[PDB]
Amino acid sequence: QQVKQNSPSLSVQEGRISILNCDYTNSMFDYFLWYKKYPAEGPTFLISISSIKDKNEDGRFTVFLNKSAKHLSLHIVPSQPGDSAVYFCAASVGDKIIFGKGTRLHILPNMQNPDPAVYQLRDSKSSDKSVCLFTDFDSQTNVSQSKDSDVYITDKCVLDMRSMDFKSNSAVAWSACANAFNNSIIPEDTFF
Amino acid sequence: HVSFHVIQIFSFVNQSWARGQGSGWLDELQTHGWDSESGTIIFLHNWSKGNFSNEELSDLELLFRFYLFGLTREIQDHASQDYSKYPFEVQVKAGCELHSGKSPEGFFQVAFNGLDLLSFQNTTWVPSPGCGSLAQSVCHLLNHQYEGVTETVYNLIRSTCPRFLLGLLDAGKMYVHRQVRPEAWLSSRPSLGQLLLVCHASGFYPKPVWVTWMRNEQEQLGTKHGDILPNADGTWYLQVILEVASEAGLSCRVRHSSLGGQDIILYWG
Amino acid sequence: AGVSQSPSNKVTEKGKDVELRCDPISGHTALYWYRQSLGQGLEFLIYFQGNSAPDKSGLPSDRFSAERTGGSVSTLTIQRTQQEDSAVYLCASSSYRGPRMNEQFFGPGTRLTVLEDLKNVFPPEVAVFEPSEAEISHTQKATLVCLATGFYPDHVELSWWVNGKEVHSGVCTDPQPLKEQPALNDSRYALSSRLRVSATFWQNPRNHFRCQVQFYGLSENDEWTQDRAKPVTQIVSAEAWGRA
Amino acid sequence: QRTPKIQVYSRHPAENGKSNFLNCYVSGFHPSDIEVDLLKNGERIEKVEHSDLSFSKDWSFYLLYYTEFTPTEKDEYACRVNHVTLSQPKIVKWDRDM
Ligand SMILES: CCCCCCCCCCCCCCCC(=O)OC[C@H](O)CO
Ligand SMILES: *[C@@H]1O[C@H](CO)[C@@H](O)[C@H](O)[C@H]1NC(C)=O
Ligand SMILES: CCCCCCCCCC
Ligand SMILES: CCCCCCCCCC
Ligand SMILES: [K+]
Ligand SMILES: [K+]
Ligand SMILES: [K+]
Repeated sequence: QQVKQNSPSLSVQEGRISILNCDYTNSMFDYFLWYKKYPAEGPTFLISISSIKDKNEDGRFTVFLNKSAKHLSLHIVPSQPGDSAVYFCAASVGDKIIFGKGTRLHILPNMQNPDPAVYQLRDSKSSDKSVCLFTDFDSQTNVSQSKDSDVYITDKCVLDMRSMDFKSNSAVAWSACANAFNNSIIPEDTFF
Repeated sequence: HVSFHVIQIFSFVNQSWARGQGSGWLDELQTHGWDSESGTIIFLHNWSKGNFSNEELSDLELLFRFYLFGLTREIQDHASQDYSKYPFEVQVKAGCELHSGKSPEGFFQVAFNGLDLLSFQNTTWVPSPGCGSLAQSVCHLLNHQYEGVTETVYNLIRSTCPRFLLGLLDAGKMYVHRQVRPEAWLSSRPSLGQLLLVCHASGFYPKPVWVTWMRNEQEQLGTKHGDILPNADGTWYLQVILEVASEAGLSCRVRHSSLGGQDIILYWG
Repeated sequence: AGVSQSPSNKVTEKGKDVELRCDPISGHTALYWYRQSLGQGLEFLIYFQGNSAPDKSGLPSDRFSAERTGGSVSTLTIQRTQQEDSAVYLCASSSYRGPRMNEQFFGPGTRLTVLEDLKNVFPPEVAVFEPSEAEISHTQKATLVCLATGFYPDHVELSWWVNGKEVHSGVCTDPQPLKEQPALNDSRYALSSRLRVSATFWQNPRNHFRCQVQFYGLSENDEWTQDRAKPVTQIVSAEAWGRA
Repeated sequence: QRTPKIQVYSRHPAENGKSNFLNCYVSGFHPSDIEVDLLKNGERIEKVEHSDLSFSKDWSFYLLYYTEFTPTEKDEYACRVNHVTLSQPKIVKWDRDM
């Protein structure tokens, strides 16, 4: 691998610096590029730098190039919800373009004071079908998987990167509601 | 005053036929060739890889092939407008010049039909003064349409080239600074227009040499002094003629760096 | 029109031959082919410098072959498709003109899925769970829940629609589906999403909430022969109207 | 459009019946299209090697044609050049000096 992007994933708070790093091995690379990729979409060009330069700034985005270290680095400032995507660094010599294996940047959004709770919801058409909802829990809260194969529990969801209101953490359990999320660490402040 | 440069000779004959020739040069010494068929470098010496690895040189070839692709394609594309331009030659001499304590210079020179057309100066393509209406035309394309290739040219001649050169001048220091003694001999021809005495000196290296006709301790103004000409060895040849009345106190003095102070003196009989 | 790729998604049975098309940008001399395998990055396959292919090294086997006779439109053929070939095949084009060296333009990709058999392909069962009355009393917010269940393969696109228009505020969907029988190889999937709205919005009976699930399955031109409706690419939706 | 200069010379002193090398040095011509032949006795020598085509500061071309040869009495060698700037092929004879 001539272009190496160690750190397959990153988590950064909305409003803070996102630093994506890359290392190249080929002394013959003369141009370095960065691409942003959304799920179900093809990568899109983001920012580039020639090996003549050592820094390139364009909006919230900055590339840094250390030719001694053979290191390339991308800085998103401030980072915002729509920055969550996979980032690829590329390096080229002539028409040869080597891509890194990518970094999934997850921008965790800013939200209101928590009010943890578990709620039972009933289906519109079929009234019999029940669903549990664990919602409004702190950023540092872990949802542990289901023990029984007849019970299904989802991990903490991903807020729509275009969401602008009602931003809240949630998990869903389906097959009684109270003892459903027991395998996970539920705080004492939880509402029932 | 140490330099590296590549030369490219493009012959555009017709709308469907164009040929290229290429070489690497360490001053007037060929260090590299170019196999046009595979699009690879020909290493003329054990030291002509410099201090570059096979993966680094592989990428230079890939870079060169890419430039030949785009260059030939664009020329033929623009010449596909007027065919009275055909046949025509394009010559490129690109490289770097190294200086003691100074930052290394980089050069890229283009000539259309044996006449200067372009030059790459600083970060901008410069057209040749006066000679060329095409010079201004092609400089406009390069400066406005090919900014990207321009910055890979800039990098090549100003960064890759010195790095390469320094490692090559280190790798071949013994061959480049070798000293080869000249082989000298006398011959006579009748003067067509009196007799012509010829003094030959051959197989000497480096190029600077002095061949003089003497009459005892006195230097004798030659009739015709030759040009220093190449031998396939990498060595040189030089001849000095002296026209004399037939049939005696005449010697030829060959002076060369290799001979360490002492000159080769050849007597006629 | 930018870089395009045909088909958008293909679901095939092992052994069939598959052709992938790429329409680069007119003028672009370079055409590249890559693939993205789930739990891997961009894997180079082949590229074209004109109508000739200099690097035919990323090609995983003899069955894989590519062509750009044009050299404009390029095709990638996969003979006798196998489970390991399942990936998002991406295409890109570039020009040597311009201020950027090797700025590539990517197509939207072709998701290729090669199964042991198509008998296991299923569309989702989409249900919408109305908000808890314990939630409206406590937070003055109303969370609707959507559940797509028993779909195979794992790819679906979930969206929420309020009164005919797509919504993003208060939306959050799971990043990846859930394996219903995780120990089983042929495990059907599930995916959940929520819509948080105000109590005052939900409590209007004239407000219409729809959860839309685009499933990618079989094509019309497929040899389906079963006592069950063909599991084709289809939208499966569930609806809810506001309480009072 | 420049005319080729032709210079014929031997690598080592020519001793009758001793292998040597005959050089023909073609310089200062333009365009690059050239036809250079080393002749034994008016007849074209086949195993002729040459240097890679190159050019001077003025952009005119230069090239070296060389052959391994064994000279003898009554064996008269030359170099024959045809270029666009030449009405008829130019023949420069090698002066073996007696
Ligand atoms: C720019 C200098 C950078 C220095 C580092 C490179 C070291 C190796 C150079 C030797 C290869 C010379 C061949 C290049 C000429 C060339 O390929 O163009 C005509 C073709 O024959 C057209 O078909
Ligand atoms: C182009 O030139 C080459 C060499 O003279 C020749 O073989 C070819 O047939 C020429 N074609 C045309 C169209 O003149
Ligand atoms: C790699 C691309 C080569 C640059 C093209 C120069 C165009 C000159 C034709 C008039
Ligand atoms: C008419 C052809 C002149 C083209 C000159 C080549 C420019 C070199 C830039 C890479
Ligand atoms: K002379
Ligand atoms: K020789
Ligand atoms: K480009």
